[PDB]
Amino acid sequence: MDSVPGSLVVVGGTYEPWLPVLEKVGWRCTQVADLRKPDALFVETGPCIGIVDLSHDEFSLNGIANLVSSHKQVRWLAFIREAQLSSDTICQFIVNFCIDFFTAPIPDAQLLSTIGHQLGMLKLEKKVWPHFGSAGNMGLIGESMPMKRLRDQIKRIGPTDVSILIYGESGTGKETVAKAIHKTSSRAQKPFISVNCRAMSEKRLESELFGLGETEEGQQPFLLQADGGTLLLNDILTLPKSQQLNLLRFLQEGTVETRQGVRAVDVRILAANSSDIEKALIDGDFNEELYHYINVLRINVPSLKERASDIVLLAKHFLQEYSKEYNAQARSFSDDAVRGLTRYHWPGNVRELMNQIKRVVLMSDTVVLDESQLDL
Amino acid sequence: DSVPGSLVVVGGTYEPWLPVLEKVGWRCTQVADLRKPDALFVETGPCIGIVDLSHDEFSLNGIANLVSSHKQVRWLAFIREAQLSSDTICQFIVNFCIDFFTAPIPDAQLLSTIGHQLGMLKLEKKVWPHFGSAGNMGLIGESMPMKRLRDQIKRIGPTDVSILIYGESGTGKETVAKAIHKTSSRAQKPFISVNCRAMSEKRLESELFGLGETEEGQQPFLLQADGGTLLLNDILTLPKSQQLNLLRFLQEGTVETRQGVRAVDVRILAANSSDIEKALIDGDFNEELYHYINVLRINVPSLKERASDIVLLAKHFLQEYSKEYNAQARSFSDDAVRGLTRYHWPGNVRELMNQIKRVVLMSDTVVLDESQLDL
Ligand SMILES: Nc1nc2c(ncn2[C@@H]2O[C@H](COP(=O)(O)OP(=O)(O)OP(=O)(O)O)[C@@H](O)[C@H]2O)c(=O)[nH]1
Ligand SMILES: Nc1nc2c(ncn2[C@@H]2O[C@H](COP(=O)(O)OP(=O)(O)OP(=O)(O)O)[C@@H](O)[C@H]2O)c(=O)[nH]1
Repeated sequence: MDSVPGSLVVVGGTYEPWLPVLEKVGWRCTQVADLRKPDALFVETGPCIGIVDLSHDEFSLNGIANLVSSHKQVRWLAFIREAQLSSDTICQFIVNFCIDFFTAPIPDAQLLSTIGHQLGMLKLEKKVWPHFGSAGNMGLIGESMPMKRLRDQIKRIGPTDVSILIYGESGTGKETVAKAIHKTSSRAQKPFISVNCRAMSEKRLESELFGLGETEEGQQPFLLQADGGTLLLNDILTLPKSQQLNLLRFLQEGTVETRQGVRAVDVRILAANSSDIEKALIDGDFNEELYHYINVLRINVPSLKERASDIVLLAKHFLQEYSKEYNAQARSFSDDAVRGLTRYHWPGNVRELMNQIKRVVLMSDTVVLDESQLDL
Repeated sequence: DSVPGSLVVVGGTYEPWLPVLEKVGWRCTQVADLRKPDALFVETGPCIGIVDLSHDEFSLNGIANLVSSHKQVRWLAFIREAQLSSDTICQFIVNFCIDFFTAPIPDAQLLSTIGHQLGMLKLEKKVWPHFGSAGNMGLIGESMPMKRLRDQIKRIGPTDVSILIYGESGTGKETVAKAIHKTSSRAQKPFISVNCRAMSEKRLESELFGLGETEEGQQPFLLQADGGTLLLNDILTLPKSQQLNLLRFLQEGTVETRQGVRAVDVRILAANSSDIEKALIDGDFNEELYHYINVLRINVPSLKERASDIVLLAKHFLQEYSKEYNAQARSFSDDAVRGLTRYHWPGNVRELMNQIKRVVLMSDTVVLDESQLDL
């Protein structure tokens, strides 16, 4: 009265031999013949077992590899059937995490042994899947097309727990993106701690990996508080060599120093950056070993220049937000302002946008804001 | 013949299942740090790896990183934990992890899961018993990041699937393309590099097969690469329309010929040097297309990283170029070597040949000094 689905892709539907030994033991085994079809089929079945009939048969090895990872990266669990082809390329093709294979004969009792191992995996996949989506909560800034690509990504790079380098132009949303992945992560209910490295002397930074005072003092390093959760370093290259070390050191031992004794913690480390990373690297101004520990995954937060259509939704949102907050009169932009609001280049991007609107709202006395009330 | 399978834990007291692997004759090696196994895993290449999380002593950031820190295919992942773990970070088995160890000791099932995976490690081990052995000249140089490159190339080469070749400018992407094509079962078959940067979209049109004012007798690169392997360097340079046709071909497996459309069989490699992520978000490169070629990736390290290769590379290029241009030069002074490595080398290995080519064509000595180089 309890089981899980496991489908297979093959031309010859006469390739029964392994279907009934799964059917009569209770499997929801589905079968696809095309290469177009099983792509559609898998996006819908979610977590399942997927057998690929290489055999002596068909399908482009590229197309299969594509399919295997397309977006079916784990809710797929790879399995492959073949006509005893232990020789050429085909064997190397099981680098594509195809965990196991089917010999030509039909080992009825032995078959379930290999396939069964994955059941615990498919069951916990169905268990960790209800994270799903949630409209990304308005996408925390705006939502168009580079933003949709961003939104989609944040969802898929969130859960991993690996370090991510969040880079983009200055004042784009990098920190808000950090929070966005921290709440998508499996450590969302746990603390989040942004840190502005730029505005800290090398001695101030010291007070972050061991703290300061000779006594408890109520100090406690930033790493101690971020336990379980996620710490963020904005402008990460700004760090002094002495501190980059400690960052790396911590990234290996998973330990901080406290006045109440050295204690180990567990903090997912994210880094923000806006300056030329390569130039700092090649010159030897930023530890490369540190860079690699942090560049495990990358996310690019697009400048407003890229999401031009987003400005108007952003401006309107900021107006509605600031006006209703400051008792202000303004309720909308004149068509003049809008058609002018996109023409602006916006160096500081979303930051420069909110700040300038904050100024305009706090000053402008009309209900409709015109282009002349804006930039000047 | 071998059986490499390592596991990382401080507390070696998680024996219970170790002798059941040890006494049947398996090479179980064990690391305590998280720093040590990073070094250990980047060099050991393909193996089986058990991670003893338990309730014990590793940062989930540190572990997830390690599990993903470029050990992406070279390492078939495994994890051990106490009966009552779960709930919180089951997500760590998004990193495939193949399977995991319950607290009890299923003696026969233990070997069942591991042995089946050992057999999988055994199939790499089938074309593997060369074991390191430096490599087939490495078609440019030889240090240790390079050995790792060969290690990859060796194991991802034969797989007839597409590879995305990324590295800095002038690193070896094309020479690597050729190198993986020479590992492929289509090595004796054509190889076709394509400089996409220096081709307008209309020249690109006449290749898939496109149009052009024809009236023609042309055979597209895909038509010529039939059976063999086609390479596109600087793939990001492609206009969407071409990205489409590339994608289109990557789905249909067909080209157009002047005498009517015929289908071919071409392994597609792509080289890249620009920030691929930024290009993706902005919408400058078709994402479904990206997935067809980013099925596997290979990273060619800049000279900056492999400094010890500079001296070995420089010597080879002097050696070849001098013998070609009747030149006098035979070696570099110690002055030159310790100065030749100090350079940052943006253009890397190509920039290395060119500057040396320049010096040879100029210098009249047999020994080149540091003052004869950069100047
Ligand atoms: N909830 C929370 N907000 C913070 C924290 N630290 C800074 N902030 C706020 O985060 C805001 C930044 O949001 P934005 O106005 O969108 O600027 P931004 O584009 O995200 O800035 P960048 O990430 O550098 O590109 C600032 O007003 C900060 O005051 C923090 O620790 N917790
Ligand atoms: N030794 C050798 N070199 C070749 C051959 N065919 C082409 N080459 C050159 O060797 C170069 C490849 O090595 P590199 O000098 O590192 O150039 P590259 O790194 O591939 O250039 P990028 O891909 O843009 O980074 C090509 O640019 C070719 O100009 C060959 O048959 N033998």
